[PDB]
Amino acid sequence: TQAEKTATDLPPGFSGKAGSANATPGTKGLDGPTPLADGSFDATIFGPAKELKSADDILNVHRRNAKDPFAVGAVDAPLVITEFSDFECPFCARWSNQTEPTLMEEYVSKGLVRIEWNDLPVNGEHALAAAKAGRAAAAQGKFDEFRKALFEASRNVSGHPNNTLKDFERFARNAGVKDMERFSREAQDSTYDEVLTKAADYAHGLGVSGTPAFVVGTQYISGAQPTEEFIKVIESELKKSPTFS
Ligand SMILES: [Cl-]
Repeated sequence: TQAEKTATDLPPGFSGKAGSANATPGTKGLDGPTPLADGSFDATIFGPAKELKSADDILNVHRRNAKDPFAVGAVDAPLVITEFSDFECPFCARWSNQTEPTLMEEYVSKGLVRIEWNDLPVNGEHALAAAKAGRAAAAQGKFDEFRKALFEASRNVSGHPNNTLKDFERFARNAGVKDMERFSREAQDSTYDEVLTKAADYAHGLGVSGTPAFVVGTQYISGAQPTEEFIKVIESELKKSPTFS
C-alpha cells in the first residue's frame, strides 16, 4: 500500500490524449511546401494520391505530396485530415476560425497531423472566384495566410460574404503575397479554370456534396462539428494507425 503503480488504462472517454501519446510524429516537410525550380509553387495540385475504387481505398484521398501548397504539417505525419471547403461557406469559415487553430496547436505543430485543403465550390460565382484567388496565393506560397485572412474577415458573417476581386487583393496583401501583379492576373484569368473544374468533379465522384467535409484518417465527417468531435476522431484514428511508414 506504500507504493505507486502506473496509471490504469481507462475507457477512451476518460483517456485524454492516449492516441497522441503513443503515435510516432512525422519529421519531414514541417517547413512548408517544396517549391518549383523558380521558387514558386504548384498551385495546380488537387485530387487524391491514387484513384479510389471502393471504401477500401479511403486513405488514397490523402496526397502526402511535399510540393502541395494547400497542405500544412509533416508529409510523413501519422494522420492526414483531407478537407473539402468553400471560401463563401460560413461553416467552412467557422471551422477555419474556431477548430483549425486548436488542431494546429495540439497536432500539426507536433508532427502528428497534416491538413490538406481541397476546393469544393458550392456557393456559385463568388466561391469559384475565391478558389481562383486561393490558388493564385498558393502559387506564391501564401495559401494558408490567404485562407486565414479571408475567413477571419468572415468571422461575424452568418451567410456568404460575396467577396470580389478587391477583397481577395486585400487578403493577398494581408497574407504577404509578394507579386501582386501575378496574383491579380491569376485571380481573374483562365490559369486555374481547368483545375477548379477537375477538383469539383473529383469531389462529386466521391459523392461529397456539402462543405466543409473531411476525411480524418479513415473517418468521414460532414460539416463543422464541434472541435471536441474532431479531437476524439483524431485520437481514435491515431490509436488505429500510430505510425506512417
Ligand atoms: Cl478517385
